[PDB]
Amino acid sequence: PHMERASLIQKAKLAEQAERYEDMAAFMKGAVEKGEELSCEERNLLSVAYKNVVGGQRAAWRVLSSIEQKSNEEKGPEVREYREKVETELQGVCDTVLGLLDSHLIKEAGDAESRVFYLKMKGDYYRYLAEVATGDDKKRIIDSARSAYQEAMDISAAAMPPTNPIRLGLALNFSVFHYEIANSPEEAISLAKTTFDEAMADLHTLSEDSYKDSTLIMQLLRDNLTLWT
Amino acid sequence: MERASLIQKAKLAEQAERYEDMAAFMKGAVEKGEELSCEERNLLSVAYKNVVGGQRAAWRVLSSIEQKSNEKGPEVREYREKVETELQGVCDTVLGLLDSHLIKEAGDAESRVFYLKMKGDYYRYLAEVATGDDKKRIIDSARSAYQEAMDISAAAMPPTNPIRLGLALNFSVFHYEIANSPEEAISLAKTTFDEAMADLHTLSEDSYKDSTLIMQLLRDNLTLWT
Amino acid sequence: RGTSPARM
Amino acid sequence: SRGTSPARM
Ligand SMILES: [Cl-]
Ligand SMILES: [Cl-]
Ligand SMILES: [Cl-]
Repeated sequence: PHMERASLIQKAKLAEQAERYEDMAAFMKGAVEKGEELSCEERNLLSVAYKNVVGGQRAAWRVLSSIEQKSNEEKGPEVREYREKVETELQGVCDTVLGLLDSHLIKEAGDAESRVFYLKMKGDYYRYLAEVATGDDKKRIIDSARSAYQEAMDISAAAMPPTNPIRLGLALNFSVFHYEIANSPEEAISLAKTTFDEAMADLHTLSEDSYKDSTLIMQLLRDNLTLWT
Repeated sequence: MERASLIQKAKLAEQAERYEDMAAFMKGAVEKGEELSCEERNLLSVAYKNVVGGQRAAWRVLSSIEQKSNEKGPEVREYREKVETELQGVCDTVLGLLDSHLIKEAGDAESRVFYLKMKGDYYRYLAEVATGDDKKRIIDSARSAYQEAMDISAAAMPPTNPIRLGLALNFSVFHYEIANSPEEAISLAKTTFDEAMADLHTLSEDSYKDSTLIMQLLRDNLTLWT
Repeated sequence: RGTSPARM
Repeated sequence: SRGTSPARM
């Protein structure tokens, strides 16, 4: 009557190959709603699906806001109306992801790496909502993003090595949150520097494959530090 | 006070690369009943060509995965059939717009040729996924539309007109890939390339951005086919 | 494909 | 402009 979990996962993999990320997100939402935990592979299919969907909406929103700002600094209400439509759709996708995280995926116990992964996702989608938010609502959204990232930070520090790619990615995104969203550039630079140095000190212990994965994210930290300093 | 808003939002949707939205705005603008300008015809074609292009690309990926199968499972076929059905729905929507409005209400030869070329193109996209007796009917419809556009373009437009060139390019691709008429495809593309080439460099600041890209594609297809 | 651009 | 982590880690 319904579709098997394995078939939803297989079609999400096909949808990724066919670059049909809206379909991929729908298959992964269906697989999450089966109630079973996600594997490391399956967690990435969920994140890839929604990151691509919301990424396209974020990009469209920036284009429309850039046109709108230039139109003020061409005297029609259509630019504001259409930017508001894209904004509302983006918010709906973020609310869907955050709903999945809270109603199923995030648990009070279980695999630390998966919990960190999901709490980082929670911080990320509240950060995407903050990118388009204004006023007192923006203040609430920023607090929710910092809470999720901070909880993930606390768990990752006690449960994962400093070279873990998910720990590295979390710290990279939380430093971007500090720099771009919370207006805390000093904390952003401090965090990125600290994360890179702690990981560099431990790289000598890694296998060839682990070193490739960790150094891939360390290059993103290196890149932002260059940009910010 | 809605048509102007629809065309302005279709232009914004193109800039924001939101082609599903762009197609919906242009479908709404067409449904106003008024004829489309040259600029507006391109917004309509850009919107649907990008929507259907993504579906065509996805369909080719899933069909190519089926060419691996057991060097698997029914899911690839099921998902390819879903993509195939959506692609067919978009083509049927475009062809419906062309027949219920645009071809009948086209006021000049260049616009009429543009829309009949679109009709041949979307029947050709349906032929790419069709099989059996249905495919034979779809191929006949595509050839009818392209042939009518050819007849009008030959009598009303110069051999260097970008829309006439793009029509001939696409009809030659129809002959090679869809109708299994490679000889007719080469004859048409070579005739097109030569007649336009002889006049392209002899014109005075006419439409060259359109011509240059199309004649590259003719040169490239002729290279592969011969 | 080697077919015409959408805009022309 | 800066970068944030890839979707797949
Ligand atoms: Cl099941
Ligand atoms: Cl993976
Ligand atoms: Cl144009």
